[PDB]
Amino acid sequence: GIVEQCCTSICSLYQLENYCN
Amino acid sequence: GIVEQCCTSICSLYQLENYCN
Amino acid sequence: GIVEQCCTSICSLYQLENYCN
Amino acid sequence: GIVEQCCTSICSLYQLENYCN
Amino acid sequence: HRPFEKVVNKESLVISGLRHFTGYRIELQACNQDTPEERCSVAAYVSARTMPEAKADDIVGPVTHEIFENNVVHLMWQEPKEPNGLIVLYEVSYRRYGDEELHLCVSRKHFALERGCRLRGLSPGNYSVRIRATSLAGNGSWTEPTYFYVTDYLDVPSNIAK
Amino acid sequence: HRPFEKVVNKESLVISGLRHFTGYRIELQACNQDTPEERCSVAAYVSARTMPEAKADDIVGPVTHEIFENNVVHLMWQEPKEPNGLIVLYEVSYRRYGDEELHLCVSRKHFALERGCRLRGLSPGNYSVRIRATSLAGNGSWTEPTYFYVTDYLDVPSNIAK
Amino acid sequence: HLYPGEVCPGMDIRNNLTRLHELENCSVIEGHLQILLMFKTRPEDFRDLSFPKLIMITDYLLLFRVYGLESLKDLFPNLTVIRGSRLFFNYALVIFEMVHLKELGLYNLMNITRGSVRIEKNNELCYLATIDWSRILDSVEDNYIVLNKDDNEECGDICPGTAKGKTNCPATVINGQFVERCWTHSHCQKVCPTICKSHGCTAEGLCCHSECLGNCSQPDDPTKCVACRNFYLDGRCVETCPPPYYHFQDWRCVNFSFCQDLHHKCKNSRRQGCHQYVIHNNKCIPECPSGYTMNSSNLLCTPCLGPCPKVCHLLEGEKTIDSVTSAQELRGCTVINGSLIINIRGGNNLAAELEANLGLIEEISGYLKIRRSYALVSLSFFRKLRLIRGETLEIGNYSFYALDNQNLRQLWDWSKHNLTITQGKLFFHYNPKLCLSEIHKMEEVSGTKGRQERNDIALKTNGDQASCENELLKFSYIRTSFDKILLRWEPYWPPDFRDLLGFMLFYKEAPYQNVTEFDGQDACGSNSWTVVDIDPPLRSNDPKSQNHPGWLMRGLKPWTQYAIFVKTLVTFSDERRTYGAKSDIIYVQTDATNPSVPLDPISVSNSSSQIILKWKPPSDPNGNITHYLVFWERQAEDSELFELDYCLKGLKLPSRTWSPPFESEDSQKHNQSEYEDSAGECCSCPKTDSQILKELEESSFRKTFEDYLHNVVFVPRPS
Amino acid sequence: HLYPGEVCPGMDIRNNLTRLHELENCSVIEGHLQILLMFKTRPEDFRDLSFPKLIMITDYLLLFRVYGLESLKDLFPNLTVIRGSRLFFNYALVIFEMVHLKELGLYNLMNITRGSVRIEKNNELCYLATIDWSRILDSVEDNYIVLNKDDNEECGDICPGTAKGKTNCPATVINGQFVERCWTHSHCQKVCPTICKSHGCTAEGLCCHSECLGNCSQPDDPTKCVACRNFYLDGRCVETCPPPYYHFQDWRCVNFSFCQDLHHKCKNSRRQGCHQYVIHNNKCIPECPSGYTMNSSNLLCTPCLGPCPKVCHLLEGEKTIDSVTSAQELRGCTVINGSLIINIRGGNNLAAELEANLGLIEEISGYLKIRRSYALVSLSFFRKLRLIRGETLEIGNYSFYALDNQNLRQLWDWSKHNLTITQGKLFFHYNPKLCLSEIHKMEEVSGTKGRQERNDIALKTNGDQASCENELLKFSYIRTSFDKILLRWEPYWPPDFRDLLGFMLFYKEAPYQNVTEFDGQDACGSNSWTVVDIDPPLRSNDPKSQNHPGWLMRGLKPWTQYAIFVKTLVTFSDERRTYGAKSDIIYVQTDATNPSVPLDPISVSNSSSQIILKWKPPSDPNGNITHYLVFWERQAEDSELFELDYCLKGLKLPSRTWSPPFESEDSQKHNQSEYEDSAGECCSCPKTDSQILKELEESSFRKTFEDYLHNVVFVPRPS
Amino acid sequence: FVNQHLCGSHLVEALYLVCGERGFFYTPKT
Amino acid sequence: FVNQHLCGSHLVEALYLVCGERGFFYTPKT
Amino acid sequence: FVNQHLCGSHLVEALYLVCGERGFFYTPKT
Amino acid sequence: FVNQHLCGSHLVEALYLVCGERGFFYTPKT
Repeated sequence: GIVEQCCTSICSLYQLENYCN
Repeated sequence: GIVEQCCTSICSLYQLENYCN
Repeated sequence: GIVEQCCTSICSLYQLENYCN
Repeated sequence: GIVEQCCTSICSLYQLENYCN
Repeated sequence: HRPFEKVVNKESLVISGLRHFTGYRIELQACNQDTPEERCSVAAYVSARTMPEAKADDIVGPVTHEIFENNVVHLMWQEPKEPNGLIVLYEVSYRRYGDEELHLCVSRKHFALERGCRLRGLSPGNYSVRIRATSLAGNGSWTEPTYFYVTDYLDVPSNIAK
Repeated sequence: HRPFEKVVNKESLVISGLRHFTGYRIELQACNQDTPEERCSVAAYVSARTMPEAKADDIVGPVTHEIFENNVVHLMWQEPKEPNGLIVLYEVSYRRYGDEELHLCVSRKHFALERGCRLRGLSPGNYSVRIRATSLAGNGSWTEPTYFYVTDYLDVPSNIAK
Repeated sequence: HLYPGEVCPGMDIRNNLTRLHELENCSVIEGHLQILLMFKTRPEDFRDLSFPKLIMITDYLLLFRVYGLESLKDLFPNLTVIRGSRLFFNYALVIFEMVHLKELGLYNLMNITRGSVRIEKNNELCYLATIDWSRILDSVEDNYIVLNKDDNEECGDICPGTAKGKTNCPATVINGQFVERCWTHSHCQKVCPTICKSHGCTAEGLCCHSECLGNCSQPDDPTKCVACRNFYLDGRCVETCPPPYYHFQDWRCVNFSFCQDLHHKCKNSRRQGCHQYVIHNNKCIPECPSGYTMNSSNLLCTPCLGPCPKVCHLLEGEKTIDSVTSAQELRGCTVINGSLIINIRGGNNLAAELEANLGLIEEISGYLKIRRSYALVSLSFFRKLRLIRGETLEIGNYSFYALDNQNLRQLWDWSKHNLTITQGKLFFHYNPKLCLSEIHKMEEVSGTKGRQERNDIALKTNGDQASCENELLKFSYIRTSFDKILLRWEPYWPPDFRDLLGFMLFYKEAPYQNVTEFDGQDACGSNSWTVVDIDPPLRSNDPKSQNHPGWLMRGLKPWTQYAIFVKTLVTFSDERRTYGAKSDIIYVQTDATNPSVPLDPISVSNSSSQIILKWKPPSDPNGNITHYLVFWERQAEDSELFELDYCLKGLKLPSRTWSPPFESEDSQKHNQSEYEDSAGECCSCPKTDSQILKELEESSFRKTFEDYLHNVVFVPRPS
Repeated sequence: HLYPGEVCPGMDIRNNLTRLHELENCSVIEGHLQILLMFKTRPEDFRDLSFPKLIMITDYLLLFRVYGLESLKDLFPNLTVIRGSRLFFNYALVIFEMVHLKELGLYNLMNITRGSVRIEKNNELCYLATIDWSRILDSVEDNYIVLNKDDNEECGDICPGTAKGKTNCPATVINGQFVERCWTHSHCQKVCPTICKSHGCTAEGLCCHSECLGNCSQPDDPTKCVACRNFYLDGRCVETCPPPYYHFQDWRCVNFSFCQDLHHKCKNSRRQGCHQYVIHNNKCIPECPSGYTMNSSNLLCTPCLGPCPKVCHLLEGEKTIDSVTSAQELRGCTVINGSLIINIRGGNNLAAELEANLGLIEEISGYLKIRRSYALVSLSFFRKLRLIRGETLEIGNYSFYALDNQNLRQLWDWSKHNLTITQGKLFFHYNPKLCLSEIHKMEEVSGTKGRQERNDIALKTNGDQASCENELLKFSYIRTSFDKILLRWEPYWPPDFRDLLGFMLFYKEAPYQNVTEFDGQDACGSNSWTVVDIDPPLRSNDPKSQNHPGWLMRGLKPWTQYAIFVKTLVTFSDERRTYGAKSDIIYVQTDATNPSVPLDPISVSNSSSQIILKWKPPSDPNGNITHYLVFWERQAEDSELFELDYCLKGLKLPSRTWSPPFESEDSQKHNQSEYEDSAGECCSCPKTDSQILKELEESSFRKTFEDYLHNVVFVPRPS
Repeated sequence: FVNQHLCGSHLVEALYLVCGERGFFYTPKT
Repeated sequence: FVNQHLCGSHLVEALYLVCGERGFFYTPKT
Repeated sequence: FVNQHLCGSHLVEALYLVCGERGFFYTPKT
Repeated sequence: FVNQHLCGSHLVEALYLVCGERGFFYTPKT
């Protein structure tokens, strides 16, 4: 979950590379 | 304290049950 | 002791017999 | 409407920060 | 012994049957309570005098006089009883050289004092008046500024107040 | 500008070199940064009159008169340099044998009009001088209504000047 | 012919607009529709490409953060009304953080069915406070429409006040006066007769067919309307659907072939439906209620053998009920293979739909939990609940981990419920309007107080407001006056009189007896709560008591229904104690006096022998006024007249002549704030604090002294 | 000699006055006596005997439940002081539960050593505004006198002395009125100066030697003393025991033979509860210190090279610590084979004594406990405490249990306070003034904080009315005026900036420039720090906000320093993520200003040309006043004066001393133009007059909606 | 009372009324 | 003893009127 | 204040003290 | 991207500037 992933823990790039172009 | 005790400071009823007659 | 016996309950007479001669 | 904002109603510090350039 | 007048679920009243030119001091109180007995508040004293009209400002009675080679006039006039504000009053004073100046006031105290006020000096000669024109409502008789030769109430170069 | 003054951390200050019992005023401000401007507030305003001195109302220069040939006394002097505020009034009751005895209720303006007071035609016999000058104190040229004996149209010296 | 164009499922688009070319010119949608998150966008491309062939939708419509647009009538000029079936977060219309707009401009709505809206954080958009939802919505309070350029006090009204067609804007009446509503600077609102609009209303203002709705072309026919009420069929709006066609989705009615080919398909490789739609109660629905199953014979929810409950087994590790959508995800079911939570929020009072969706689950495998619901007041929706099993538990092996319900006045009516607990440790804190009485009763009907333990309850909390009670006091005697009130009531003497600390007198005004308990508002002073502490009385336990508790007044107003009650100053201990003692909320009239003249003694006349007067009552009500009285009187002309003349040096005037001109105030320009604070009532009013903590500790000091004394001085000597 | 009596130790006066045959000829005291338990008595029994042979006391004396017994001056006149070697629950003398107690005597007392007296519930007593205790105690903070006939507010107390017969009457004002300091209506009190107060005044001469005390039969004679500060031997007060003699219990010396047989009487075949006295420190004391024991017959203690711990197996498997009595019962114990409990009371500190008593102790075999210690502040007196080992726990495996401590705010500096709470839990509720970070340090030094669990520690408490914090605020710019002031400071963004809701500011006047470093006691407000909040700024710039926070204070007195500081206002946390943050305070002047008006002028003269002008300062003197500008002229000549005061007109009508117009004319514009602006000035308006509860809910609700949106849309795919 | 007091006729009324018919010591300014 | 609760003066009067005037005897404990 | 209205050239001096060195104007009601 | 914790509009804008064009999606196809 984004806010669980990001608004509590830090969301690095590799934590986010799934859904970019 | 029939008058002065109540008009020198705070008063109370237990004061006043005895100034009864 | 004392209050544990009688400041808790309506204790018995025997707890005052305990404080007898 | 700083005047209508604050002389006819309530205002704020930011509310007049904008009328400031 | 005093007026007793009552109002019923209102906030205004118009009392009537009133003398006029009367500033009435009003004691004012009220009672929610009537069955055991009334419990009425203090008297907020308040007053007002009635709206005046052209009712008695003008003079009640006839303005009259006398004529005398005694050099005197016993002047008279009737003053209204319900007076309208400032009573009209006509001051008079003449002058001749050598101890022959004259006078007549209209004022409530002077009327009460000198029975009006009494002229002294009526005889032929040069007799004139200063007239500060005064009438709060106008009248049928003023001092009527001219030069008033001592003949009688005659043509405007003579005594005139009517 | 206006006469100036400053203070050296007092709570009190005075003035002198000033006309006796004469009307001035106050403007006490509060300067806090005097150098770019006298940074002193609006003031706490108040007036003043203190310590009258009847000596000035009394004739600093005595007052003789003119013996007019019409049997009249015209009152002549030169008013003070400090007349003790303002010269107010005299008691000039005059009336007899008719109505021309020349009463004068005299201000600055009236004395300027007349340069004094011009009495009636003289009267050999007793004569009261109840004439008095009036500053705000009230002493003037007063002795009493002491009935001076006119001596064949003369000798009415109101010269005590108390 | 009312919904001619074909229907296309729900979908969203979040990129280039070519995904809007997917349509072969639809009319109405099934399923959710949203379009949001497009930056590289600009209002000119939206001038064209409006889709007016649309008619209606049912599910929620959401728009969010698409950069570049001015208004809506160049998008959806024909989009009738939104139903509510699956709201998003208890809301239907969500136009949120939409930038660049200037006015809404949407005229097709006239009566939205259910749900609510939020149109918020719009730093460009105006023309919403000139739009009336009162005549279109029923849940007109749950809607948060805020933080817009209408809210930030910038925009103006240029809505047509002269009929460009044949109407000025309607003087629609909300917010007090008539609000000269509009959607745009051009369009004006539509008003309709009250009952008639509920089944549509003409362009003129006439009623229409009962199954017509909203806009109607021909008044009083079922086929030339624009909207329907319940269903339709093949051209007309209806109330039913006889066979072979059967109800479907609360807006239409279909064929056996329709439902048939529905169940022949699924999300994936299953040509028999995973949510296979089937017939029952003449409705073509996806799955049966409890007590029914099916063999694939003719598409009817067949009655079954024994029960047939609904194990709505959740793939999650936990479930939240914070929205109605959660309820819909658990509507109709009756059983859990997991746990459950309530997390209601906001001043909404959602228990209605909850009891509509739920109030039918009565089996739980795991654990319950309730939190942080400022508007929640009861669990009355749980009118079926039987069991909270132990298959999983919260921290420390807990099951009913209740907490933080800042307005929960009470739980169910503990008179008709039968229920089970099997495992489970409890947990209760910050329940400031939950009564310890019903809590203990919940322990009694728990079926568990062997496993109940210490530290679970915070008796220092959980009922600190809105006094609950188990004991009572009474005014054994009362005697009063117009300004004073002497009260004498029965005593309380707990297991230790020493624990007593005094009494409170709650007292305050009230115009009628409609007033009620007031304990659980803000516990500070300014609550209309004038209160006072008084010391408790001498005991004289050895004789029979002849000195009851009492108190007497410092101030009152006459003829006042002063509501009054009390409460005891009590010492706390770690004991399942009584609440203490109170008395009921008695309402008491006060005796009589008028010492107050009424204000405004007018002074004027209206004729020569007539007068004119004004009275205005004191703020002292002084009984019910019954009549006034006056003692007027005359003044002869004083020596004020007989001390002057006016033939004199100059002239003066004691003013015999009329001069009450009825002046007024030009200096007293009291502007909109009609209030001042030259002085006041009690500035930083005296209201006690931890300054009384000292006295509490002093009484405890007294207790401890007597305790140590009475302990070591006496001693048993049997042995 | 001065001290001739026979050794007469403690005894209970109870249920029969015949026990004064134990006072057949006595004059000495040891331990205590107990005057109580006489219900069938009256003045005959207390005039049947009166035994004035006494000398003094050491520990205390007692009074309880005996009728009559008018006073003591007849009973025990020769009675000097109490040593306070023991106490009765933090008091050294009792006055309690007496009926028909007219007065007391005790006109022979000069220095009460330790503790205090206790007066209570003797409702027939007065003449106690003539009796100081600081002049009879070397320390007065804990004394406590209450509930007598004086608490009815009568007894004007005509005491003699300088009045009613000169009798060497030292009156001594202490508060604002001298008083004939005495004890009765027919006695007096003895005042000393510090020249000889240490060891006592005497009107016999003027002082005694400085090893006497209290009184002395001869002035300036070191053997004719009456009291001894330090010691005693052979007819004279001294200050040391010469070393063939040895010291026993603060009141004497004896020879080695005396101490050894005063033991060895009990060193025989009968246990009479006696004790193991041994010579040590030149002192015949009860037992051996640590690293000192005695298993021999050399009659002196001797150091075991190993540790000789002062193990003391508790009774009851526990003990409460409630008083200095319970404390002294363990001084000279270090290890506790038991479990202690600390339940202290009263507005009195005791860390001084406990650091003398408990300030050696190192090892509790079981657990600590803390309970409603009101006036306590610290574990400071626990300065050797290391090991609360895991062998005993309260209900729920607790190794530590603290609660209701309304003033605890810091334990230690953690320099090298190396402890181990080896096993077991914690418990913390209603522990407000103690920070959380300190508790976290306690869990750190503890070991496995993993032993902790949910709700083992509170988070809604413990730092409420003030607190330390982790991060600090700072400033960027300030600007000021004479009537207005600006502050603009740094912006703060928590990791979830939504969690923040604004800044909380505080300020005040402060001519005294060392004001509190306090957060704020906003308990129903109730603290005159005029506080107002502020909406937070935007997230406009993503790296760093170009808009700094700000709120403008205004309406302040000119040339007035002002303390100003602020602090966060944050959503109630869920884990130990942040303590908010704060700013320090700044004494800030207010700029100079032109318009202040001086008050109360004067205008009268001593002479005509003279005028005395005098005045006062303003209400706003505006700092350093340079000087007082002045103007005046002959502004006295209007046109209102040459045309007045004719003959029959008024004589002195324009006699205008203090002329009308220049004076400050009356006014009625209370607040119209620029003060109706400031019309939210108010009274009984709280300092927290805002239902932030609703606002907290609104913020949480918005967060819920946005989180729902984003966490739905974010990843509907694995890529 | 709190800062105000039991003077005037409030005093005498409440003084009679605290007992009613027992009687009281009449205390105008005792 | 008494059905009421025995705290304080309660307890003192109780022990009084239960004593029979012989009391509780402290044997020398040390 | 902001609790209630705010008028006069208090506004003017406020804007002067606040804005300062980034330029300020006003709708002159003065 | 910031190595601070991302939330709200900051998160939205940062995420767009991260992925940008033809990267990020709602997928009802799943």
